[PDB]
Amino acid sequence: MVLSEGEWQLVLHVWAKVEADVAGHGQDILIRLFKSHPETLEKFDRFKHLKTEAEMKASEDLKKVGVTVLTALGAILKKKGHHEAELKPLAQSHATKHKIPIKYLEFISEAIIHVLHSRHPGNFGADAQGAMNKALELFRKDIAAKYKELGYQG
Ligand code: HEM
Repeated sequence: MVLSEGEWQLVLHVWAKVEADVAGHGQDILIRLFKSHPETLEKFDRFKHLKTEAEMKASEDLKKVGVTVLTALGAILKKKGHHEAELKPLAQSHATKHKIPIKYLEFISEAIIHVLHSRHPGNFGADAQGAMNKALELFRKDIAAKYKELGYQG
């Protein structure tokens, strides 16, 4: 697929607001994912044991990981579709080391869109959400094709 420049703009405009607080957004998103789809917490051997949301809010590890997840996503979105080189190492460790099915990437995409919608309603109207969804679908489709080359497709 291919986003228009206008769609990239809407995506990079709401992302410039996320970047004013990357650790807080990272926490919100991962907690939104784990509440919604608790099976995904099992993949994180680091803090599979956190039982409640208050425990999650207080885990410094969970917050570091969130910052690492968002910072890498943001670097991919800034490429505007030209992301081949940033995807490779990423598709390799998620497919061979962590074994993250494509479906979990769909779950975290839904968590990102939920948080942006709550935190940034003025910059995240319908067109901006549609553009973000497009940018994340593009990201999943390219990562899925890379999984397949790497022998995982999952
Ligand atoms: C927006 C999508 C995602 C991005 C850009 C992302 C990126 C990253 C990055 C950059 C790291 C650190 C280096 C590496 O291990 O590759 C990481 C580690 C990790 N990611 Fe992903 N990730 C994404 C989705 C997920 C999801 C959905 C899961 C699980 C349901 C997941 C599971 C993990 C795990 C288990 C680690 C290890 C964390 C730690 O213990 O160090 N990731 N991810």
